[PDB]
Amino acid sequence: IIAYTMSLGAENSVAYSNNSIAIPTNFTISVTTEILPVSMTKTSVDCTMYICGDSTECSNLLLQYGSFCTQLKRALTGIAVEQDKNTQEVFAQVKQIYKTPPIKYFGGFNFSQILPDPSKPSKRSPIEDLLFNKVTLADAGFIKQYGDCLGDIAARDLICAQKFNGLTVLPPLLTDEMIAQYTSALLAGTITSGWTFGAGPALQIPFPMQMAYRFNGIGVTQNVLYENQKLIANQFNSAIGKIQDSLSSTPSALGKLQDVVNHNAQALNTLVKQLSSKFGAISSVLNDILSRLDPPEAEVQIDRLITGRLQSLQTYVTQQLIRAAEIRASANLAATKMSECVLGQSKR
Amino acid sequence: NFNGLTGTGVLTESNKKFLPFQQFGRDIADTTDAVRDPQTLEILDITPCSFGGVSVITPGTNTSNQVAVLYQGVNCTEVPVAIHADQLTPTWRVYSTGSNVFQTRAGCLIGAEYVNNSYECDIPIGAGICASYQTQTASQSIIAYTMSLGAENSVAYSNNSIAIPTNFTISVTTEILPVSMTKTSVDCTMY
Amino acid sequence: TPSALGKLQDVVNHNAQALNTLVKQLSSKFGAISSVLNDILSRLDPPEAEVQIDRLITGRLQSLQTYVTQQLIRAAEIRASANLAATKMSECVLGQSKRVDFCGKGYHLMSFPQSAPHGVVFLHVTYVPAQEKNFTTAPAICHDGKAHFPREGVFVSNGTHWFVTQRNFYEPQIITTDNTFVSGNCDVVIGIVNNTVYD
Amino acid sequence: FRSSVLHSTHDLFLPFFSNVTWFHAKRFDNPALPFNDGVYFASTEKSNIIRGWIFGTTLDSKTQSLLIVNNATNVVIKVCEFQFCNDPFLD
Amino acid sequence: LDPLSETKCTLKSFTVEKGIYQTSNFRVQPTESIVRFPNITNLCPFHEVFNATTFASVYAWNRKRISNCVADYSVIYNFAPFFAFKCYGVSPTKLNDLCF
Repeated sequence: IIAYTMSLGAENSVAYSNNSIAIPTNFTISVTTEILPVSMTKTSVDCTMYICGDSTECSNLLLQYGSFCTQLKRALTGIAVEQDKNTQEVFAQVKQIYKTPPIKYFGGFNFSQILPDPSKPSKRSPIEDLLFNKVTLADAGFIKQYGDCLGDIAARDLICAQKFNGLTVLPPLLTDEMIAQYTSALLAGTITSGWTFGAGPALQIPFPMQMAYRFNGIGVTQNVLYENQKLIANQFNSAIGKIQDSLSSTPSALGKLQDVVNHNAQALNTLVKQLSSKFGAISSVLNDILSRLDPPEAEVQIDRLITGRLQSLQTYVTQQLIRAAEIRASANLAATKMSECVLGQSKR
Repeated sequence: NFNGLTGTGVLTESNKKFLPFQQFGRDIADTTDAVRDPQTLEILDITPCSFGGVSVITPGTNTSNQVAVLYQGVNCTEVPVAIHADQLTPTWRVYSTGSNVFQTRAGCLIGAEYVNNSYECDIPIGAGICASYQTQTASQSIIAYTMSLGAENSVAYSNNSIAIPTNFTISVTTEILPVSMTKTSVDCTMY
Repeated sequence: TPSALGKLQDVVNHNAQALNTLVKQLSSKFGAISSVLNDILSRLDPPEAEVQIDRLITGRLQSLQTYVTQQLIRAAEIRASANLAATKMSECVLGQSKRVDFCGKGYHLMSFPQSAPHGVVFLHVTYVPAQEKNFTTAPAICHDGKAHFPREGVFVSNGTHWFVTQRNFYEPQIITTDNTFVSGNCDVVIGIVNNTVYD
Repeated sequence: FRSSVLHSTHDLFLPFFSNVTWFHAKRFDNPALPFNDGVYFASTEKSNIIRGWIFGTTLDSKTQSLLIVNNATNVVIKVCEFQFCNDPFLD
Repeated sequence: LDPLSETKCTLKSFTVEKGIYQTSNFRVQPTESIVRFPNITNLCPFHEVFNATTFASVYAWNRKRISNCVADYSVIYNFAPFFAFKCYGVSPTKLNDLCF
């Protein structure tokens, strides 16, 4: 291990002159990838199951604190409906599900890597297959059989351990199939009508002329594209190939989407572990305290444990609200970027 | 109640290999989920009983009073209710039959009739399934269905065809965004 | 439709609900024998009533801190919404923005702001075409052995004659020398067709 | 009982890569080793040489002493005022 | 009575809008029987410590190991009135329902 000063970049000097200008003679079609989180994991917390754990003497003093459980439940439902609204505003921006025409000569451009391929289920492109296979969801919120938790607990099955204490993950509203259908409809719209379907009715237009107008938007004449159409198509195909190769080779491309669910799972795990804490009491199990000490004396320990668990739940809810605000900001940015880059040509 | 450890659990008789000096086993949360019987040398795990959240899909009160019951994370073909007057009573209401049960990936829903038609999502439930109070079943009740993503459209793409509008329509849209909120002050010694 | 200002209604509804629950938290018994401090002071001695007073103070401080945290989160959300609304005002009312789906759906022409309590209402006037028609197009025109490209429009054909018109409107015109430009021969274009050009 | 978990504990253990003393006794007249809050004994003999240990403060009749002896069929553990000699051994 | 009244009590209102609008409750299956399994041993020799003529010295206090017995502490209450019966880890009425 060696220490060094960070390099700000390669040293460059522009040959500035009052009568010299630089004009390129060729170009290169480059494609970049940008990943932004849209939604997070929707989780619900049970008050009496996490604080008491099916105890008869318990849950009688917890009701004396007020509506803390009701406030936490309302906050969790608000987070859930907020994530659902974010998903709806990000993926359901259009109302017409446009179908892609049969694969023909699209001016030399090959969209087979992005168009949905019916050879595999869920009707999504191989790029989306790789993107779904890279990120490993800890809990998708789907239904789990009761027999899956009984026995074979040697594996890292923390989902059962967290569900046994009232911590469960709710499934999202829009499934992956609907998201893939929305993506395919948006792709078909943007390849068959350009930016006309976003502002109104879908106006069919050939892809060569569409790309010629795209180049005219930035300041490139249509004849340059009409004389180098095959070159542009080959460069686009090579760029798509390089992008898919980098996505299949580099596993650190979806790092943000991985860290989101990693932080969610870590928060769930530490919230489960907080039950093993001894908030000034003689033990962490309420049944042991009830069986050892008398109720008049065990009430102090029960109150201490209830206060500690309520503080832990409030900290968890505060962290979940901060993460939900960050995810809402990210989803709004992603929806704006979608509407400005896919549904039209932005000069930003 | 083996050695003073009371609670609620179901014995499963797993294949855990306990040592002679070990009788109790705790999980990450220090909850004893496996114990050794004092009399018999067999191993018995302590697993919690049926647990899960229940949501009640409620339509407009001014419209009707018929509501549905949803059991999140529960399978319809395993335990729909499975109580007879001598079980838990947090919700003293039992819906046994009536061709209203339906299995979803989010849980078991009771009180809705699943139809093959697709409409707009009215009441969000989960797993792309939503409910609505339709009056085309004529009687009216709550039905469950898959949300409709939109009208199916196909663009007549061609290498030599283009669409150019001949007229236009001036449309005006409304957009409301919050700007400010209520400014409130709290007194410490008075509260 | 009364559900147009639902967001502005829910803001003050959540504020009132938070105020109501913060008031109701005073009736809570945070481990004490009563929720009234005067009753505890009149029933128990100060050395014993101090524990109940401390418990009530801790409970009320926790409730106040939760309320303040929720108010700060709501204030951050309202600040984000107000910044977005101010940017939208400055970009749609004070000028013409080319951002798609920002100043409403469609080609934004102009906007009109409206005053609202704890909010703002924008009237986005957009350009929405209708009753479109299909036409036959061509990338270029080859008349004098040279390719003629549209300067600012698009070549169309009604079936037998070729014309030039714009995108957002159908205004067919004769192909002349001032409406097109020559660039290269006719062998670089793929779907170029032969048509006469007026001089 | 724990399985497939990572448990943290703080107690008297043997540090890893710690310099331990290896005795080959052979030579008699070896003073008693100190008991620094726990001792780690290990041996690989197969002739039943080491079959007991002693514990105490001064190893005499003035203070108490722990006598642990392991026989071929039983074990005897007694706490008494044993007068340990300079070189205690079993005959 | 019915889910409608339950969600009304949850929302603390007589009118409920369209949709779930809240989480009703959580299902928790209760117990139906009891399973007790103590050990099977002989009566504990509590007379060796209580019904004794003379104890030992203070510096030579004798420690009596107790194991493999049914500790019935109810026989101690009928003795002479004790000066101070204070337990620092449990309640004096909970010894009979616990193991050691």
